[PDB]
Amino acid sequence: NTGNRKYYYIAAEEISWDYSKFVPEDTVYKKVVFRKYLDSTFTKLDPQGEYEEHLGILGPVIRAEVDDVIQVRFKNLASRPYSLHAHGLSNAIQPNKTYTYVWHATTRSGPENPGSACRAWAYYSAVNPEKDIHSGLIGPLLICRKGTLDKETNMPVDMREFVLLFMVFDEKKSWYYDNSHEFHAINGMIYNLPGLRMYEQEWVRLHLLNLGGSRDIHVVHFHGQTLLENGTQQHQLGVWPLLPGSFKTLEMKASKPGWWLLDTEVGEIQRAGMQTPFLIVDRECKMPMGLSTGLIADSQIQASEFWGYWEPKLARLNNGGSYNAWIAEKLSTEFNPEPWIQVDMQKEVLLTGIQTQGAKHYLKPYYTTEFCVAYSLDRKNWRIFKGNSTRNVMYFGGNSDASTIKENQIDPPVVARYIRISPTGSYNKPALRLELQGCEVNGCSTPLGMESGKIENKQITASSFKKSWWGNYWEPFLARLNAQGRVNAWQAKANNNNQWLQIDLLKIKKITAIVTQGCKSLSSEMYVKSYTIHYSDQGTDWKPYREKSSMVDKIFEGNNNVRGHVKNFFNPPIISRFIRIIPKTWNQSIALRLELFGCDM
Amino acid sequence: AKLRQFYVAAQSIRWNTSFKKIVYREYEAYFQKEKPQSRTSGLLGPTLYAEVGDIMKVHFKNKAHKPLSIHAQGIKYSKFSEGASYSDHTLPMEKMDDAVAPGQEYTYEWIISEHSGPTHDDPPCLTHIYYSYVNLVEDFNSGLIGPLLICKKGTLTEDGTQKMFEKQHVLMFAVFDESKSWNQTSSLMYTVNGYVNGTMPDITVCAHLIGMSSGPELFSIHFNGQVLEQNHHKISAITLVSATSTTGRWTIASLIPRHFQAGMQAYI
Ligand SMILES: *[C@@H]1O[C@H](CO)[C@@H](O)[C@H](O)[C@H]1NC(C)=O
Ligand SMILES: *[C@@H]1O[C@H](CO)[C@@H](O)[C@H](O)[C@H]1NC(C)=O
Ligand SMILES: *[C@@H]1O[C@H](CO)[C@@H](O)[C@H](O)[C@H]1NC(C)=O
Ligand SMILES: *[C@H]1O[C@H](CO)[C@@H](O)[C@H](O)[C@H]1NC(C)=O
Ligand SMILES: *[C@H]1O[C@H](CO)[C@@H](O)[C@H](O)[C@H]1NC(C)=O
Ligand SMILES: [Ca+2]
Ligand SMILES: [Cu+2]
Repeated sequence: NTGNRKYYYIAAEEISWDYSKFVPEDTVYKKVVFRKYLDSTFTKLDPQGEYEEHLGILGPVIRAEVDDVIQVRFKNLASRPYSLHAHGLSNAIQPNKTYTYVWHATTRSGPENPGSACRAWAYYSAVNPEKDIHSGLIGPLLICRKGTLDKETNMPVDMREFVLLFMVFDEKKSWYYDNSHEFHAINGMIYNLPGLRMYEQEWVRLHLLNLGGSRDIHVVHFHGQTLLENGTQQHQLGVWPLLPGSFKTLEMKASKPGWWLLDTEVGEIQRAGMQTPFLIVDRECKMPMGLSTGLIADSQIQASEFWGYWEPKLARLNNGGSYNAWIAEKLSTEFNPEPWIQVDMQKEVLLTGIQTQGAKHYLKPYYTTEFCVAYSLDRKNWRIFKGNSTRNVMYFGGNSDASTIKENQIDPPVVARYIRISPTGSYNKPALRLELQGCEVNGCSTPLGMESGKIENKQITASSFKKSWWGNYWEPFLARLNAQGRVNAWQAKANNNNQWLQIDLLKIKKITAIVTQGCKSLSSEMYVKSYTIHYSDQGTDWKPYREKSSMVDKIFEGNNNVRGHVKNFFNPPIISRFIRIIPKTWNQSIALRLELFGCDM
Repeated sequence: AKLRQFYVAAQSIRWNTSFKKIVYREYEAYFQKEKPQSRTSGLLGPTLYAEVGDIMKVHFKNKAHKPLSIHAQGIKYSKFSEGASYSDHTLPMEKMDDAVAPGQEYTYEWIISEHSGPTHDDPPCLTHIYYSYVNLVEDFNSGLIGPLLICKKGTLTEDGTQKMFEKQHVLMFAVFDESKSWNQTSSLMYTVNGYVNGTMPDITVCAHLIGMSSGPELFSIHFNGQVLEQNHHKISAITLVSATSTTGRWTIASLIPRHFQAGMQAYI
């Protein structure tokens, strides 16, 4: 009894298109594409989110369940006649003129009883198919089985869909008007198509569609990955023969972080450009970026304004005090993002989450009840984040009270060096104590076990340790970053120079960094101010970590306070099973709490 | 969960007139000598195989006059075991697996895992292929290429051979074009393991296809014996494309206006 109407207002528009943009020499041609508008007036258009950034030349993804009814209001703002044909239903519209189509997504269009919740088809202008598709009028059309789409039509389950069109656009068949003007592309892009990001060991659904001539034939290859054919039959393919006029869907479970390539692997074509890198993020990428632990310096925080004494340098999760948060006198920020706090990672990183908190003068609560998040790589071009969002942008829900932490996810991971937060709703005044979450873009940068426990106690062993007869024992396996309670760290029985703390990674791992933290117990701030690393593969014999060129051991600067964190990266990673920290300098007493970073090999 | 070993290497070798070409060769122990295979398998390289769980280790020793690599297209490798070069932002320790210089020898380590192998509704052993990525149009054409086979639990032999099936071949309907290779030698050549219209040691019957071609291409291998059973149902013929492999006296031709009318035929 479903028959839900799915409204779409799509127009055909002339634009300039630059293949290669994210990579040739002048590859921009006039083109005509399917653009998504917000309503019948075709005045304001529906901004393209992060979820469909990879779409490139394709139009908005029309989508629908079975028995559903698709009604699209086609405007057509181009100079000549065009049309919107939906290949898979089962007349040339003149410029500046509208016309509503009405398609009934029958069972014949849906997927198969066994696998893949959704099936791929395609829509495009049909006045002159070939000359039109080659001009840029083509888009993905998905048909799912009842219950696959959510209130605001997106896949929740398998989730994470991708729509790649492997095809050659021959500008010699369009607004040519007047050499080989051919582009062996993916979604109309050559060599680099941005927007492809997924999580390690996560199931994504691929919709591969090739609407090109007979000489196309493209063997889509996902490096280091294995495609899966889900249906009344399951087959593990390693590459898939995508033939002309065909549409195919096949899931894939990404494996291992890093930058991998996507190509047609029909050599001659692949080198012409039918390829793009695609990013696989670490499975547990959501670690504190440093606002709440000290890793991010006051220098890196900056706002456009702040209500007297509630300075930006204060917006740190949990930081307590009379003045312990950033507050703006006004959140007048509407079609303006003026009230904002900016965090500069100083380098690009992966942002996958944001946590906010309010402040409390004394008894008067202060907090943000809603905000927006913008990012940039240069600091010049910003992008207001969107994803699920039913509005032009994502309007994250803020806090309810002034102390509880509000957790917010970023639909699809984004790359940024500058995160810009701006309150759009509040109780009294937009106060904010916040923390950003993520990891390194290149992966292999997550914790190894110190703080969780994956690394068990019977793995941490130090030269010496304390045990004062007042019931205070500081065993080595307590040097777990962020420890609390009784004895929360490692105490060096002696504060000399040749003391050591080592961890048994039980196997050879890839060590990319380390985080060190002091300890504030018995009212005495003691911590390791400097160290040196030694690594072993079998157990004995150590090789002092040295720089790209030297013979002296490496001196890593540690912390300068009791609670703060300090991160050190190993330019050339460490490949071993044993790691040793050799305190060289400190304050009052040698104590520790640490965590390592790296991945399996 | 055994471990597999291989010591295949790259080397130039004249080849049926003749041309100077490159091919992958098996080699053994620590690279003492190879045990060629005249019976068909013309330019076709070795034939790498393993089973789910088998942490295989492929040793490569280049001897050609151009840097090359081992690019398996069917395994979940890592950056230092992939075999390709592009901006993946990795460090040199991980870049020295992409290009192996003329005379150097490195070992690709592939941890063929469970969820990276055959399904249950598919053949007992999946067929894939490998080649050198260092240069796609050259390497292949210059004769480089080679079948890879990932099998299921107790389906492969302890001596590297099909189990309860035995005697499976490896036809490689692959058209070459010497114009695009080592030498600027204008010579098209629709083959079947390198061999043209003929001169290919067939094999009578007592009763694993590939289809390279560097450019856009589709091969329609038509067998003359109902021995082609895909899963649980037979098909008259099989179809392949430029880089997609698939898992008595008669002929095996490809009834296509430019394959059967040009010598592509492997007599059963
Ligand atoms: C295969 O399809 C079924 C049916 O929709 C689905 O539940 C399952 O998650 C799919 N398997 C994978 C890993 O894609
Ligand atoms: C290819 O031709 C000869 C082989 O006959 C070879 O010696 C030479 O190096 C090559 N020359 C070309 C065409 O570059
Ligand atoms: C013989 O084979 C060559 C290439 O292998 C081909 O050019 C020629 O046409 C073939 N002869 C015929 C027509 O059988
Ligand atoms: C809208 O486009 C049509 C088609 O060219 C044109 O006739 C009309 O003038 C345009 N609108 C205006 C008045 O700018
Ligand atoms: C994104 O926002 C929340 C988190 O799951 C949820 O309401 C929504 O369904 C998510 N989007 C998708 C694709 O499910
Ligand atoms: Ca590599
Ligand atoms: Cu590839």
